[PDB]
Amino acid sequence: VSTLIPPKVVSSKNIGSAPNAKRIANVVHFYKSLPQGPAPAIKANTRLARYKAKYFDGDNASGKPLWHFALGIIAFGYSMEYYFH
Amino acid sequence: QDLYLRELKDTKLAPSTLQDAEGNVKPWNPPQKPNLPELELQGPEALKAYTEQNVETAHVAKESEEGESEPIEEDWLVLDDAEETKESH
Repeated sequence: VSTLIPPKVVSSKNIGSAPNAKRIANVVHFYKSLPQGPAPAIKANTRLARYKAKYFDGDNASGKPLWHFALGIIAFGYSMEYYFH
Repeated sequence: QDLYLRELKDTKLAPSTLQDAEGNVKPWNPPQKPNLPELELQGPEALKAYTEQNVETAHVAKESEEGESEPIEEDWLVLDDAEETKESH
């Protein structure tokens, strides 16, 4: 009966659809992400932290300090042998 | 040529009482005047329609309007249904 008008009804359409929820998720997801590996805190020491940073990161990740811990029990219990028997 | 002349003078004259001088028509028993110039003077309008076709009806155009000049309760429903069609688009 007249010139009907759905070319411009986008302004209040852009809430209900599914990429709108993904869009408002990931524009929030992107800003607080640190850019290029920044603030990783690669240097730390608390009298036991260099042990962790040298041994217990994902780079080395070897169980040989447990060996040393086992050696520590060889340092401990055998000396407890010297304290008991 | 009295053949030619008298034939042509009777040929002119015996209908000359039918056309030149309005003396009806001596040999015809029905008259000639109340047929074509009186009865069927309305002939083509007895062959067509009188008082609408031949008077020709200079008729005013029946004025149609716009959509009743109400652009609120229908345009906002158009915009809501256009939200609906864009959810279908």
